[PDB]
Amino acid sequence: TTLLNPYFGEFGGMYVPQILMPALNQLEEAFVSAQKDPEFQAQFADLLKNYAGRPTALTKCQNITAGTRTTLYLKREDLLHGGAHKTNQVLGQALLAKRMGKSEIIAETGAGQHGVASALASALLGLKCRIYMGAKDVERQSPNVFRMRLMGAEVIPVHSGSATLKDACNEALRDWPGSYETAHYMLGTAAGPHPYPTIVREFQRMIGEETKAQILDKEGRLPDAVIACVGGGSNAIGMFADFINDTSVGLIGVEPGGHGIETGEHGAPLKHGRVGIYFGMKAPMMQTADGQIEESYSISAGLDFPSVGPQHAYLNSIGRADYVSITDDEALEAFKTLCRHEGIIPALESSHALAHALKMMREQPEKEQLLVVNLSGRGDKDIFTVHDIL
Amino acid sequence: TTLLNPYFGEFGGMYVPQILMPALNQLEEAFVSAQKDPEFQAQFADLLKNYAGRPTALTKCQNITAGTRTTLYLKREDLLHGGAHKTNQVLGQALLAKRMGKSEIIAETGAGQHGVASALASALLGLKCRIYMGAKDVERQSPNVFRMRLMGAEVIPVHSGSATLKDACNEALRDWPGSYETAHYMLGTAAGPHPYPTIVREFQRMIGEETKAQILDKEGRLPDAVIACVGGGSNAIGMFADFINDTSVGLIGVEPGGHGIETGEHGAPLKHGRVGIYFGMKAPMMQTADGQIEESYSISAGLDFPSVGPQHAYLNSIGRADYVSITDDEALEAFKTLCRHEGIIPALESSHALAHALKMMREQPEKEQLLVVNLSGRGDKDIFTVHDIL
Amino acid sequence: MERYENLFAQLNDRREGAFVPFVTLGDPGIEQSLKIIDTLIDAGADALELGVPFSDPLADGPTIQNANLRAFAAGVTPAQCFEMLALIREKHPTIPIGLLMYANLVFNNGIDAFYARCEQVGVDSVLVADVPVEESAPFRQAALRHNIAPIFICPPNADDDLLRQVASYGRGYTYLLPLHHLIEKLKEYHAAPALQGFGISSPEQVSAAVRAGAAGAISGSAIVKIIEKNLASPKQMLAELRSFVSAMKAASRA
Amino acid sequence: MERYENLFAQLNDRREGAFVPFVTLGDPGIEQSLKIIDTLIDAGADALELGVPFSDPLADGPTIQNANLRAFAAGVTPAQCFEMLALIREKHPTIPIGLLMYANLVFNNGIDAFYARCEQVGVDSVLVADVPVEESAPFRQAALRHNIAPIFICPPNADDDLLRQVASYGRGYTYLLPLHHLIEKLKEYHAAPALQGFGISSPEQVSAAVRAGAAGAISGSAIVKIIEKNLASPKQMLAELRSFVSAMKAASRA
Ligand SMILES: *Cc1c(COP(=O)(O)O)cnc(C)c1O
Ligand SMILES: *Cc1c(COP(=O)(O)O)cnc(C)c1O
Ligand code: NA
Ligand code: NA
Repeated sequence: TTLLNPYFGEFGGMYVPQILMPALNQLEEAFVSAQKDPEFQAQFADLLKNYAGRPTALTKCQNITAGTRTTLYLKREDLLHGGAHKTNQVLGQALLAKRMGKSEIIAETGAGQHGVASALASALLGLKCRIYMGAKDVERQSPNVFRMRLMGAEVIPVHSGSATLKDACNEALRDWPGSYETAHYMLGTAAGPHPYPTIVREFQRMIGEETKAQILDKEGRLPDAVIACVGGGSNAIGMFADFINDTSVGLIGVEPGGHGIETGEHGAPLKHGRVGIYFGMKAPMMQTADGQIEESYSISAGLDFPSVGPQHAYLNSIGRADYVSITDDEALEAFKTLCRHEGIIPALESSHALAHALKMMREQPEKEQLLVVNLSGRGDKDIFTVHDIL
Repeated sequence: TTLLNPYFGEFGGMYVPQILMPALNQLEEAFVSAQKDPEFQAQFADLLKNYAGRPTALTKCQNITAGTRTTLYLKREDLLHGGAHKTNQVLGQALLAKRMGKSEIIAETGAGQHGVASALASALLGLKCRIYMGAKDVERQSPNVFRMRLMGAEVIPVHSGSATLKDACNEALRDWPGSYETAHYMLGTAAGPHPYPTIVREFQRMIGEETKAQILDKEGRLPDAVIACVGGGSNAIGMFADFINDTSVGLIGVEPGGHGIETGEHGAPLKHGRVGIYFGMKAPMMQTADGQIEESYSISAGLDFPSVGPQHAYLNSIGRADYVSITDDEALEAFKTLCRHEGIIPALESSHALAHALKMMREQPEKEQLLVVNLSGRGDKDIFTVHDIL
Repeated sequence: MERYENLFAQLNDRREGAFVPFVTLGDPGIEQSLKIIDTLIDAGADALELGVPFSDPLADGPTIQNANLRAFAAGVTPAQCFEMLALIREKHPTIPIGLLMYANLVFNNGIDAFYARCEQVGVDSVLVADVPVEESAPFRQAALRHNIAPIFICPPNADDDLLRQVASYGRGYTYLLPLHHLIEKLKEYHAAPALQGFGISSPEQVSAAVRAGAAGAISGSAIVKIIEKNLASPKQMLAELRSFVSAMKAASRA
Repeated sequence: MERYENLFAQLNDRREGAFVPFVTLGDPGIEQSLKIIDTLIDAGADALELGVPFSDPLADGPTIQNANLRAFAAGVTPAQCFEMLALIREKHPTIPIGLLMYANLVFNNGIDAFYARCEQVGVDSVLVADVPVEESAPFRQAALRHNIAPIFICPPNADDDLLRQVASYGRGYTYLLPLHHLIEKLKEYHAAPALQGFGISSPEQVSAAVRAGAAGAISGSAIVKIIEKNLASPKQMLAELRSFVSAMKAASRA
């Protein structure tokens, strides 16, 4: 029994061991209750405005587009507190954990930005936060590991399987059945078992709501297409949700194509993998031919989640959004173009979204088109990766 | 002859070689003209809102203050584009250089944040930017040097004298007499020859104007004291200016006390140095007993300018603001308290301001007091200095 | 399913509990695992519960996770596992054989296809670790079309609706994770007989499970720690697994 | 001031320009600098313009900046410089001696105090490099109370108000940075006689300065490059400075 539907056409579900069903049902109950509670809605709004710094700007990029009939805006989740959009939905899930009377947070992290997010929200809101991070990723993400510790969180390295993000997601799912009476699992994307894909969409949907009011204000009409990178799907489904019922607006998600699709070293399971059941849900996965789960490759460490949210797989299957890919060198090019022509250093995750917009403009430079790219975070943290490559 | 007064009581002036007076008079003319020009005012406002992300939040820190009768807000210039408040006045001076028909920008930088600022503003606004940085500082600020280059700027190392910030300020003043017909000198603090202390105050004064409207809104009355760190004086005079005529509001500036005043290794020339004439102005300097200029020491690289703005020296001499100091370990303590209790990593420059507020609360914990600290930037860039010390 | 009905009827004629060890197929290699399993059986295991190595075992603890690591270090795949099973069965026609599967491995190439391959090699039941009763319909239905028992865990705080579905939907045995109450409810709802699992790691828990009214006990990971401990002497590993299983089974006797 | 009035009157009786070299006091050490200066004088310098090392010479180019570096590598201070000056003067009673100062060094211990110390050791003029006419009042006034000439630069695009203030406010000479027009204006306003500075680095510019109507020429940094080049042989450094100065001064003659 559930109160809301766990599936998006065939994708989604609750594929977890039986002993975790009460945790999910309790969390779905609490969330439905909070979404009807105006004191909750005011509490959330106020941290997002006076703590996180919403709304965030929508910036027109006129130097980029000169000489073409593309007008491009960038929605500036890189100016949110912590540097990426992941801060909006951790403040919401922290407040839901306090609503349920919980005092502790579990979270998983790959490149470490969800760990940083979840540690800041726990510090501000008085929760004791422990974070699982695969050991290969802790070794390569020192700056992130130390920010999480500065902010009070316990960082636990995970050495099993591949010692990367899927392995810490397994370790979070091992802990929570013994601790759910007092700890909340703050899952860090729009994926995993129901009700997480719903919760995280609804706690990110203000990116798209602010984009609509800001574009109407500045251009008097909605975008031709709104473009977002897709690692597990939260910043993309947060920009798309308010525009799904506006059928003229294109929704385009961009997966990492790594070294190239045809190399097999990429991260694009929505268009290039195969549906499987893992982490709680039925959705496209990076997996071997006999069913073992594999890792996603990108130059961008944040696009490492080896599946995708099930609402993305559903909106692709009915054709209301389209999904493409962008390779490592396409992303690196767009990150350099943006620094030198607009003074904005973007995250190499976001760079994937901007690359695809730059190809939509450059292949057909006299097509009139109004594009928004979700600039999901800033790119201070990439400047030495982009240093050493070049 | 000038149109506005170059002095603040005895401090200030135009102590530059004669061949640079026409550059300063031209710049003062242009600025007076722009401050009366509503199309200029709209142009500035719009980049600060849709590019830089104004207004910035004013966040209440309730975990910090618990158990005392201090209420503390932090004005969140750390959420501005680029990470520190220096972005507001570079967008204004870039627009003034375009008003005068110039196509090129000169700037000086120490720890490199003014260089990063000035490179982003030049990229966005189509100016060719070259930056002087003393060679010891380029060697220790790689991440900053590469951001400036990613953004298109020419970074020129300066090997003369001490090869730090005073030496690049000398090199900027050498270049500008040969190039002022087409290049603007974008000075990076509220100091130097007139009209820079005036211009930079007026292009930072929105920090204090937004603080007043935001505090009135949230508490119904003005602060007891507003507290800001003082390296050369721009973020402090930008928070103080709108409150100078509100005589109940305390204005407190905090200089770096380094290893301790009594060690002599600090950066507090306003309370601990001696008036001299250098960089264009008469103001308190770090200098030897026979008049040679010396460097300012702090654990925070940004509080390195070895003098202070002349409006600070004037407001101290008439007692309308008070100035104090905070040592390296006081700053480091406040940077850790803020990360772990509020989820905010502050710049170690800002940490100096927060340290002094934390002592105003902890020495007299039942004194009712409403404090605002200007959190002039974020502290991602300090996490390894704060790593290795501890 | 038949083979468990026969087994529990035989045990009940003897007033005896069942003792069911778990191990991972191919740990620590295929030929070594074939001999550990012939050892568990010759020492008195009443049925086997066997694991197929899967990359992300999000419902297993450290002991098992390290079992899969050893099995993958030896190259073990699901295909190799089905070969293994057909040999076990050919060698031992009556002992019930269950699998402990992750969902992806069953859904991979088609869930009906999976249950038909278990029915061809002679598996008698399948517990899928990450499919709860709420998502189990296609799994149960396909197990049942191929004469395979779908097994479900009855967790420790199982509320009454969960009791009734686990009783209705499972066959073979109930994997049972106050006890005397869980157990009496399952019998009331006519559930498959209950095996106590988890922590069964010495003789006295076997005995106490039977005395609470369960049909038997499952040793979820103690057999695995004996392999892990004896990796350097295959012969000593067999001996200590014979000793341990002999005593657990001694304890189920009346 | 007296000594420059006497000098220009003498030069004019000879229809001759002045040649004025610059050097930094103590470059590359005190005893070496004393001998370079006795060399400039014996080779024919008509007056000297001398620099006191200052940490931040924001109106000097590379050659001079490196002169101050060598002087500070030898420990040179303003105090040592005033000792130096008193010796130069005691040895040479008529040659005019000017200083090139940064403001801080004059304002340090009291601007009146500075001009009284120059008047005690026998300096005749002071140009302060970063004080423009708009900020010069306390400097000029104090120079003038102590019989010291305040010298000002007349920059190349000097507008007419600047011409008139530089003429009114300077004494000794005008440091002149179309030429024939700047020069005729300065004479119209009765300014101190003009020395062409900057780039005076070979004989023909001396000659041309005098022929444009200037009273003389100043070699702002060519003497300094000859030190820099000969640091490894003090004796060769003297010779080449004698050769160069002899020819510059030859060129001012009629
Ligand atoms: C993590 C991250 C992403 C990827 O996760 P989604 O859930 O797909 O949004 C994208 N951009 C940034 C800046 C990130 O930190
Ligand atoms: C540079 C800097 C300061 C110091 O300069 P001011 O002119 O005194 O404001 C302070 N905070 C930050 C974050 C800086 O980058
Ligand atoms: Na993905
Ligand atoms: Na200072």
